[PDB]
Amino acid sequence: MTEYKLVVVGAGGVGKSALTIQLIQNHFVDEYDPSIEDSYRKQVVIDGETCLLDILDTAGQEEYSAMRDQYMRTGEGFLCVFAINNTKSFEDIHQYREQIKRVKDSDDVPMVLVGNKCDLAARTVESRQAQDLARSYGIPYIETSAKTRQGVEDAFYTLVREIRQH
Ligand SMILES: Nc1nc2c(ncn2[C@@H]2O[C@H](COP(=O)(O)OP(=O)(O)NP(=O)(O)O)[C@@H](O)[C@H]2O)c(=O)[nH]1
Ligand SMILES: O=[N+]([O-])c1ccc(NNC(=S)Nc2ccc(F)cc2)c([N+](=O)[O-])c1
Ligand SMILES: [Mg+2]
Repeated sequence: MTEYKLVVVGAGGVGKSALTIQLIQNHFVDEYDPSIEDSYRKQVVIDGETCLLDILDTAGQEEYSAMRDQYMRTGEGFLCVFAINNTKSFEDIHQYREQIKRVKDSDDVPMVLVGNKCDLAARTVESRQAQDLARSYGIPYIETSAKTRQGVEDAFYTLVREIRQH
């Protein structure tokens, strides 16, 4: 078993927290203990190798950059999740990556680009806009929904495959 520190990033209101709990308990965030590190570690078997999946969910808002620089250096990979319905979130995914490359000191880092909010009926950033961006970064692009719960784990599982290969 290996400790996999998956750094979940998005913007603050994309649904990263909701998508996280899904891979943990597979339930919609109804009751939790805030004012602390919303991280959850689960044991799974990926690539024929049982390992731990420590999912760290930082705070999208509030001042705490000092915490970020630490999470990037403590995490083995980063997950970029944004809501297609929110064109603003799509922008954060760009500046967010700039931080990973800096801390990691490399343009090619193990990460994944997931598109939360796929069940909604008001998509602003079509998958094409996200695909052209992810494909340009050399990372995979997956779509999930924290509400309907579609391919939620499929997105996370991608991270493990990224780190393993990178
Ligand atoms: N319809 C839909 N709603 C979502 C999805 N993901 C998150 N939401 C909801 O949209 C709202 C986002 O709230 P926001 O403050 O941005 O997230 P937060 O800071 O974690 N607070 P909360 O835990 O309530 O989300 C919440 O009700 C959240 O549960 C999604 O994929 N689809
Ligand atoms: O940059 N900071 O302000 C800062 C950095 C690190 C730490 N603690 N050290 C660590 S390893 N914290 C930590 C480490 C791993 C996690 F998943 C969550 C938190 C702390 N801290 O207050 O314990 C603060
Ligand atoms: Mg939440």
